[PDB]
Amino acid sequence: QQTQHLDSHGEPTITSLYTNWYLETLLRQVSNGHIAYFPAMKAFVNLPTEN
Amino acid sequence: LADQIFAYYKVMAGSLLLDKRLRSECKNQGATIHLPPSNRYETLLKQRHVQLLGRSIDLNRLITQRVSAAMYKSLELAI
Amino acid sequence: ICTEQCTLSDQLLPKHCAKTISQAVNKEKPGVESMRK
Repeated sequence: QQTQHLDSHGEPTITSLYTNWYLETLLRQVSNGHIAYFPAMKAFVNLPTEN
Repeated sequence: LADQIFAYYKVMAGSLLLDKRLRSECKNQGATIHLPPSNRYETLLKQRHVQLLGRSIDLNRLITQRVSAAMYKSLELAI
Repeated sequence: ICTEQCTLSDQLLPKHCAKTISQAVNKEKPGVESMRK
């Protein structure tokens, strides 16, 4: 039940929670300019900015 | 060349899977586990008709032989 | 019980070995809770 957008009881499962976070926080801040994709490390790494 | 190529990629593999929070903590106490410097081996691995004194040498084949021997040695050592 | 076991199982995470590595370079333990005296 936790692999679907909502559970059998119509409640947020962890798929929805994690998708929402990954789009509305991580990639948003990446587009802002505070994060960058290092293909070396196969990850996203905070850039050493003022923020 | 084969020796250092295998060493480079083994080190990168080991560094990729290391806990990130552990690296952060170690840096915060001045015990940094340094990253491996990047290096440009891709062009060499793609060579297949190196020319020397009228012979055509497939560098890729020889590097594969040495690296496969090294991988077998690593697995044997682990077990 | 699941809370207790989660606390026990998070003490094995790599993040708890910073002091040991720092000491080894520059210069409590799990399983002690299960020792029945």
